Amino acid sequence: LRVQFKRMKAAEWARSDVILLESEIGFETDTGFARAGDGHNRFSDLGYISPLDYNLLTNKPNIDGLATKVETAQKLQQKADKETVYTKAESKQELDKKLNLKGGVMTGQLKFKPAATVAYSSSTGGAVNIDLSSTRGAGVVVYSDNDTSDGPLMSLRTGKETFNQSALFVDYKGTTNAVNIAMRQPTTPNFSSALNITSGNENGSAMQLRGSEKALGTLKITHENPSIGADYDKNAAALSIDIVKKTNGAGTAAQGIYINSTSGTTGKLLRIRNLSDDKFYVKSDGGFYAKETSQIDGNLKLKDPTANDHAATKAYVDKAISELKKLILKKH
Amino acid sequence: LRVQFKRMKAAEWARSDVILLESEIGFETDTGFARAGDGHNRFSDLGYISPLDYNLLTNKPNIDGLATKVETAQKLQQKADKETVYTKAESKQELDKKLNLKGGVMTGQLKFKPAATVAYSSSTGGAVNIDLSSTRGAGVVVYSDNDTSDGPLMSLRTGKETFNQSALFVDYKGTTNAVNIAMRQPTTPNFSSALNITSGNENGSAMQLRGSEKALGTLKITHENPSIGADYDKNAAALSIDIVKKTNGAGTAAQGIYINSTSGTTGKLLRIRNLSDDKFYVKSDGGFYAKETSQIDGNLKLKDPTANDHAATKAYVDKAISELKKLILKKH
Amino acid sequence: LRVQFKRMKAAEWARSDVILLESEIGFETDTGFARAGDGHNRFSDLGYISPLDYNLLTNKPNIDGLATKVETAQKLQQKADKETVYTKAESKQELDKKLNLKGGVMTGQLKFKPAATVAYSSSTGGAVNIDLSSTRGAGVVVYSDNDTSDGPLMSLRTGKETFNQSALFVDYKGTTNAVNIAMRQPTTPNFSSALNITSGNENGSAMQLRGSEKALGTLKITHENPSIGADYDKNAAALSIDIVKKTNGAGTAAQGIYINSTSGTTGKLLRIRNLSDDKFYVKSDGGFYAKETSQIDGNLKLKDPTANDHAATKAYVDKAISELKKLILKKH
Ligand SMILES: O=C1O[C@H]([C@@H](O)CO)C(O)=C1O
Ligand SMILES: O=C1O[C@H]([C@@H](O)CO)C(O)=C1O
Ligand SMILES: O=C1O[C@H]([C@@H](O)CO)C(O)=C1O
Ligand SMILES: O=C1O[C@H]([C@@H](O)CO)C(O)=C1O
Ligand SMILES: O=C1O[C@H]([C@@H](O)CO)C(O)=C1O
Ligand SMILES: O=C1O[C@H]([C@@H](O)CO)C(O)=C1O
Ligand SMILES: O=C1O[C@H]([C@@H](O)CO)C(O)=C1O
Ligand SMILES: O=C1O[C@H]([C@@H](O)CO)C(O)=C1O
Ligand SMILES: O=C1O[C@H]([C@@H](O)CO)C(O)=C1O
Repeated sequence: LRVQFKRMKAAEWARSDVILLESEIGFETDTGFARAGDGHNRFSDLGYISPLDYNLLTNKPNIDGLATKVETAQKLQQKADKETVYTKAESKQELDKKLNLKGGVMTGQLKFKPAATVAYSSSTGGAVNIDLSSTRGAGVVVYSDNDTSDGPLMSLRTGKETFNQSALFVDYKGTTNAVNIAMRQPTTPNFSSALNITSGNENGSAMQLRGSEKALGTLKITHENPSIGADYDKNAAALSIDIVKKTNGAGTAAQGIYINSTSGTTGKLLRIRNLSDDKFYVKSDGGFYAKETSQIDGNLKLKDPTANDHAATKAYVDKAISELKKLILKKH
Repeated sequence: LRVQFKRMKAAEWARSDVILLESEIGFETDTGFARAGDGHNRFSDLGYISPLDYNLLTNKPNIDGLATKVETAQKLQQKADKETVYTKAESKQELDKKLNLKGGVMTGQLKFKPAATVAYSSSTGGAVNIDLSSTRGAGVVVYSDNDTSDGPLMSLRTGKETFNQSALFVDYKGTTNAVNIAMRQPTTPNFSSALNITSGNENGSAMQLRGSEKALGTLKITHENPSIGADYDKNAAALSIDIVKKTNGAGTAAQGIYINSTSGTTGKLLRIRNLSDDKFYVKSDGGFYAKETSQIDGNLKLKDPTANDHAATKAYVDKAISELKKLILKKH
Repeated sequence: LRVQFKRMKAAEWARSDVILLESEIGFETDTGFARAGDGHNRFSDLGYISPLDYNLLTNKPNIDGLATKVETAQKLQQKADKETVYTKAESKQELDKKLNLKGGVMTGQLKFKPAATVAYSSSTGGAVNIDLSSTRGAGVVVYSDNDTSDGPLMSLRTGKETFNQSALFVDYKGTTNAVNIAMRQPTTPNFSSALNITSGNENGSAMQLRGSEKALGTLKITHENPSIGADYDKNAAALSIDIVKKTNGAGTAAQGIYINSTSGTTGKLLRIRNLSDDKFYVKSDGGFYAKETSQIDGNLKLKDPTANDHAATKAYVDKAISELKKLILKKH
């Protein structure tokens, strides 16, 4: 028996008063689908003759192992965005412009403008502190081999007249010179000095100098003749003094050299030697001595003779004479 | 023919001894599903009258293009986590606190504590090396316009008596002064000096000074009168010396000024002029000269006369007399 | 009626000339599937007796909420890769090696090699600028408590003879000494000085010094005896001069001390005192005075007497005599 089932197009079914008997098959001609009547329900309400429940499907895809927008969105949210952040490269890029503690080269300038915790007294302060007590090198090497410059190598300046610290303080202990300035015979000489001092302060010596030499001078000066011409330097001196007036001045009465022992001293106050042998000096009591014949354009006020090698005085002479003339005058 | 098929609830089927003939339809009344008998298999083992194989489904979703947890987990694992890493901002945030080689402003302090490779002799060492041979600016500018300070602008100090380098070494070549200290007439003057030196070392001159001037003094001093009062500075001197004792001392015998030519010299050893004209001097042989009448509170030991303008000596006089008295005595 | 349907294996169906009548069921015996004839289409072209359209499935999975490779790939592309970027740690790791503006410790060296915008005149230049006008601390503290060192604490050097700036310039205003060097009595003394100057320049005083003291010397020297032995320092001097020759020299003619008032001065040019009381001096007109008896190994050229306390001259004496002898000669 070739059995054929009630049938019409889906849309036609979709509007049939036709109640399929229970378990009677009806057929959707334009789709080929079928449905079994429940004895009591319009065709468009019967379900299919076979399941359509995803659960019952063979060859299910693993949907479970697939990532979900949300899951993937949170997992992304923990991770940093390309620009919010610097490539290892831009990091170096910037880093290499910064000086390191271990050392570097400043092509630019290093201004310092200190806040001053305590300003740290005595050698654990100063904007630059340099402790070399465990190192064999220099503290601050500053040099130039330029031909001309517009400024000096180191300059110190204080602008307020109340300022009360030194510009340079040198507290030195060691076996060589505390401070050494050496100028080298130029090919080109100059008219300036190695150390030049200028003080406007009428209330304080431009340079003050104290020492406690056993066998040496507090200030020692040596003039080397710059040439081999013994007669070359006829005009150099070991020490030159000029007492002078204020530009636009009446004059000056300031003294030349002024020596003194406030404390008192047995030494020669002025001792002058040549070829390491005394030639003139002033004894501490103010007597003077000279190896060689002298001259006074002028007169010598002095005490009458007593010794034979004492100079005569008009008085002594006259009196010697006055005596002879008179004593002679057995011519009574 | 309205055909209806064997039928009972699924659960009822699920336990029927009823073997459906091959290709005979049976019907699950509570689900509407059907199944075809294979002539030999309990109903609950027949499959459906139509496929449920995901593969055969129309409107398949692209499951293939969906990301998978694993895939998405590895791809995430290559990407960096928000905090493990610094925002471009925190990067600057930190970076801007670091001094750069091109220059910056140190609001804080810069201690140096050197390790010392070699400690680098002669001008490619020192913790601070400053080469300005190609620049027209200063080396180290240090100034203050504060009114008071607790420390100096630069200080150098060495604490060990064996220390064997200078505190400041100045090797200078150029056309101006190697070192220049200038003090400016204060509104407020002080009692200190421009350059003050103090040495405790009894074995070395506090300041030693050598030069080879052709036509100039090794040490040159000029005293300017600070006022226009010619009689103002009655008490200044070009150079003042005080020879003095140790606080708590017997005395001192240390000399005042001590001059010498160890090598020997034809020059005036002491030459004193006024208005650029000789007034007193000591000849290199130790003869002295004076333009103006002099005085000795005291006596003058000297050699008998020879010239007419030589001073007389008690002896010479007496003998001249002794002669006349005697020669007169044609009074036989 | 047990109805059974046309049937053969799928593969057998798959090649049947058998046209199923419309809505007549045929059965795939090896699969259990069925199909309804459309009256006109070979069996292998009929579809199933029930849908296989993913859309119509109950228990649909949310495919919509699943992430897609592309979506997930772009969202990943915005996020940075682990190594392209530095962990907050490596960031510090590097950062901590860089000196900060607020302060740090340079274990290494800081060379400076300046480019020079303008080289900045007068106190807003120098590779190191240090302004302490608002701080109470030091400018540049450099010290060492090492025993020996190979270099100094600060050194300045200029290599070109045309160089035209100072090495150290000190423009000072304040109430204490501009520059202070102090050496402390060593346990170990040395033979060097506190300040040593050496100039090769025959065209410029090694040290030049100017000041305008009202009541003080431009250069003040004090020699303290280092011991309490009054007779200890028999050989120290306040100032020692040596005029000397060029190593390999004929001699020198350079003078010892050279004093002058170019401007002219009423002061004593040379005044020597002991226990703060004049003992010898040279009057500005070049007359000299001495408190104590003197001596000249030699002769004294001088002007005839006028006063009684003037020294006699051979001439004066002789003439006094020549007169008496002659005047006596009432012996006619
Ligand atoms: O007497 C001198 O002292 C210095 C130097 O030797 C001292 O460290 C020098 O060059 C002289 O001629
Ligand atoms: O005076 C100079 O210094 C160097 C060299 O002589 C250093 O001793 C040089 O070339 C000069 O002209
Ligand atoms: O002998 C010298 O003459 C000049 C100067 O005194 C001219 O007044 C000078 O510097 C000398 O050493
Ligand atoms: O003679 C002097 O030398 C200095 C300065 O001119 C030198 O560079 C100065 O101020 C003087 O009065
Ligand atoms: O002595 C001073 O320095 C400046 C100015 O005079 C600089 O020449 C100033 O105001 C002072 O009181
Ligand atoms: O003429 C002076 O008197 C004092 C001092 O010598 C007092 O002993 C001094 O410094 C002068 O220059
Ligand atoms: O007269 C002196 O000057 C210095 C110091 O007191 C000046 O700031 C010092 O130590 C002396 O003995
Ligand atoms: O000369 C020295 O300096 C210190 C201490 O005396 C400082 O006043 C020390 O231990 C020395 O040997
Ligand atoms: O009295 C002294 O003798 C030596 C020296 O003049 C030897 O020529 C010296 O330095 C002194 O102060």
